[PDB]
Amino acid sequence: LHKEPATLIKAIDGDTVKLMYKGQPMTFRLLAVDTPEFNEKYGPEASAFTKKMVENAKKIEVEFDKGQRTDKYGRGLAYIYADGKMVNEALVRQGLAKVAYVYKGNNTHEQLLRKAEAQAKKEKLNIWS
Ligand SMILES: Cc1cn([C@H]2C[C@H](OP(=O)(O)O)[C@@H](COP(=O)(O)O)O2)c(=O)[nH]c1=O
Ligand SMILES: [Ca+2]
Repeated sequence: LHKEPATLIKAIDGDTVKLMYKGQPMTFRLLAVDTPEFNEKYGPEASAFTKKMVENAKKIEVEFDKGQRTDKYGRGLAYIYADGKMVNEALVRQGLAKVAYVYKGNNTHEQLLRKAEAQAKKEKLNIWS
């Protein structure tokens, strides 16, 4: 996989963010995770966590996996990095997302993410509390 440049346009919620990629506005959905909706428990905390990570970053990057790059809603599917730290992984590690929606061929970082979920669950963090 390859990291590509993007700039933040706007935080949306725990697992979606609007970025400019190749010069075009796009909503990205984070691969292989699921945050609670804003209206649900830990939804507000997940939203705030992602927002802080992407707004504070000097460099946002997008990393597509080997499979589909857009979902059926037109959202980009990627792993998102803030100053070199993967947002997807950071959310899982903090118990603010679950590993989820792991489709064959967009699953490169599955086992990294599952390792983070295990440590979050061992710590009883947030969703796992
Ligand atoms: C993360 C991800 C979601 N999706 C689709 C599956 C779900 O379809 P449904 O809308 O039919 O449930 C939806 C879950 O995203 P959200 O958790 O943002 O709602 O997006 C993909 O198709 N590929 C993906 O990689
Ligand atoms: Ca969600």
